[PDB]
Amino acid sequence: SPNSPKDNTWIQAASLTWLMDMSSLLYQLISTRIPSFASPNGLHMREQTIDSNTGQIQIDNEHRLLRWDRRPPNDIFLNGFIPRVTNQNLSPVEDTHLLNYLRTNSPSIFVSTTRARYNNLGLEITPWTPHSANNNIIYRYEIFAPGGIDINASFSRNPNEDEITFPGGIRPEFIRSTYEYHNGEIVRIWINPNFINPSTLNDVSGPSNISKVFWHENHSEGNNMDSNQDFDMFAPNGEIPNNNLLNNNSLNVIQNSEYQIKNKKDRNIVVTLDSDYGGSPVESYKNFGFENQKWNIKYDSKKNAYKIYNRETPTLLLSWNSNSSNGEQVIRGYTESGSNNQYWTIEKNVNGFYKFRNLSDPSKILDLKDGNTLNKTPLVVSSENSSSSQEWLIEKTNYQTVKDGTYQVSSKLNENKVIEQISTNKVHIFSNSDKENQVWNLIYNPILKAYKIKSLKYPNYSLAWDSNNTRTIVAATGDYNDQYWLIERNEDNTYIIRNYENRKIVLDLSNGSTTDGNGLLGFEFHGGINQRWIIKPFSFNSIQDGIYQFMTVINQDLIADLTTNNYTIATKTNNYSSNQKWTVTYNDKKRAYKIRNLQHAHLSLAWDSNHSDKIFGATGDYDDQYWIPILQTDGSFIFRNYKNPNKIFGTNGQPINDIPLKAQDVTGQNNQKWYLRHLNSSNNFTGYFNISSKKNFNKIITMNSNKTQAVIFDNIGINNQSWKLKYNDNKNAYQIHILDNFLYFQGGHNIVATMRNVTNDDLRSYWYVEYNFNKDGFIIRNAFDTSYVLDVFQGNFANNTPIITYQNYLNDNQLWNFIPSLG
Repeated sequence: SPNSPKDNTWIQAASLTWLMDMSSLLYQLISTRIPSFASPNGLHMREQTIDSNTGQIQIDNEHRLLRWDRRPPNDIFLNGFIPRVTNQNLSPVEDTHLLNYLRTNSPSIFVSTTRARYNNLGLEITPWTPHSANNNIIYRYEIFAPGGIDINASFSRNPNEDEITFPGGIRPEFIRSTYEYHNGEIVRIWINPNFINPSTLNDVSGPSNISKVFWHENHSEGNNMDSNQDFDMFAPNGEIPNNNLLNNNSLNVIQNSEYQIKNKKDRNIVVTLDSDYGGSPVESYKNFGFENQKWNIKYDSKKNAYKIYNRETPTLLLSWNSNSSNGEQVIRGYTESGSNNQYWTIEKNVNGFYKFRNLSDPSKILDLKDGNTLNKTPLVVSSENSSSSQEWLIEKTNYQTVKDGTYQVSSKLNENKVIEQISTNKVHIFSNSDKENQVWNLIYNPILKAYKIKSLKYPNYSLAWDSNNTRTIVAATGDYNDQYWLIERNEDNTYIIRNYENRKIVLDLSNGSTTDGNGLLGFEFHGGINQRWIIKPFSFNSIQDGIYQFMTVINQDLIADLTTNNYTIATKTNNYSSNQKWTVTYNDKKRAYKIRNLQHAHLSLAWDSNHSDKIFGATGDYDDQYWIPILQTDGSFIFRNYKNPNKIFGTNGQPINDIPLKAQDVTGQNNQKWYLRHLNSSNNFTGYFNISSKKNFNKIITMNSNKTQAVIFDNIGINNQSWKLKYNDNKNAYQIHILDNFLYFQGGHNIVATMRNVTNDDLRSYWYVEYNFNKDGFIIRNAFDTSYVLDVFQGNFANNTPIITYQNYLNDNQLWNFIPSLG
């Protein structure tokens, strides 16, 4: 699409992850319902939400966002902000109708946030605040996310000027913290370990003498709530009360928790306790996430300093023995002695790194010997340097990195090469084709802080390391600790999948080879490309149950029709008859859909697998009658057959009237793709509209003075240009009327009348309103004779040119927008 956003960024945060590679289409669907005058420059996307020297999310005042929400952390930190609409079959009528959302708070794919506010000295101001904020339990979420739409910069409708809106919502890793309010007062500051930058968790600020807590799932005090979800972010439900300073910046301490300490000179190396006995040296070692490489940092108020306890051996503290003969400068682990030489002050510098200096001698700074990053080189104490070997990152440990559910796991080398389970015990890399044995159930174990990766087809088997024999990756029974995996998120959004019991061992695509059938290894961690994995949400019930038509992508006027010739299903001109409608129903056991004809319910769309490539209405129940809908980047679907997911139903070559559907190998071409009309849905027009021409947005359907005919005419804001759309649910069509005057069909080639006295069943007064994806506009097609559509006569846009009905060519003078008006 032309003039759309240059890249993904505006929607990279989406909770609806499948949405992220549909930038072009989403922008089109959002735009069609936005009149040129309402957004003269088109919508503005937040700039600079990501860096361009790292790609990382920018965390500063200017991009700090807030969301008021009544839902607690046990929900929000687990799920993120999921929109009210999550349907993969998106419609431009309501689901993506931004202005309706903004004006009505109607259900959509949108989730709103409000900018944090600061004065010209950079101190935080009272933000946009819901009117109910001092009543009962509400939360104030802190967000740093890629993209988002800048509403104020987008629109001129008089309004929260700080509203930033996210299509497809916001994933939980972009939520750093939240304030818990009980009746106006702040009671708690929650911090999310899983935030995208786990080394900025101690930059969270709030009022003094209010406790900060690191959240985990099912936190005992973590779902405090009252007895829709966007109520308190809706512009008319809040405002900016004033420009007061907020009570903040009241710690600047390291919160008591589990951390890793990483050197600035080499971030791959961490502070690690060598052994579990008194006087064991503390060394740098390559990070493999061992317990002895983790420390509990504990603050002392009175001394303004910290003790640092090893996690593997908690009775041992990171110590410098200032009472040694030899006067050693080395660091060791000793038991609690009472001395200040096991206390450290922790100061953050200009660039946001930490220096450790010993409390007993503050001139002594925590450093690596001679500035070496080599494994096992002792941690020492030394005098102040300009050197980066005495600068450290204090990183919050974080384990629950992905939500429980179904995923496809593929290699960074090639994201269409997925981990596939063949037979039961065997796993290998293979090209994706969206099958059950290519989908894995990841379930977190709260005790182990690690994941079981379970076969979807064979739940008894999980991904395991064959540690005692082949050292290969296999699938096996049992529930042993070495069948659990630590899933660590990298900066490039890939993951390391690390064995819980043998932490040197990670999932490794053998020799970095992406040839079909290549094996996986448990191999020593190096972090190279063949050890990095993409973990992508996969859902088998992508679409909702309902009554549907299948429109071909190439010609949306052609739909899948159960014909009377034998039982063959073919593409035919749409009439909205029963045999052209299908009930689509998900099956749990098959993880696939049955597509039963609405006229002939005993017949379901089926492939003649045994015999031929025929698509037809077949009786009974069988594997070849089940289909897996796979969303395409252009909003259409492809339907893989359960029996052979390499087969889909489409047409040979170009779809034309009465050519049979055929089962064929997936090819990605347009003749295999279908747009879904969900007849049964709630994406219907209600209220009053100016019906404007795609050719000229200021030219709109107008009832003439005599009230006899529809004409085209400049939008002059009159009663005769504001049409009520009255939806009839039985007919899937609209009456379009001004008072008792109805848009009324008078025959093909003829001027469209406006008629009084129309009966409820008079199909001449009924119109289908059909979105066309390729031309980006709506067809308005008569219900009495479905061959004819509203058409600006001769494509002449002079004032008073009649509207006629004519065959559909998808000409610009046959395409329409619906702009909300007043009644």
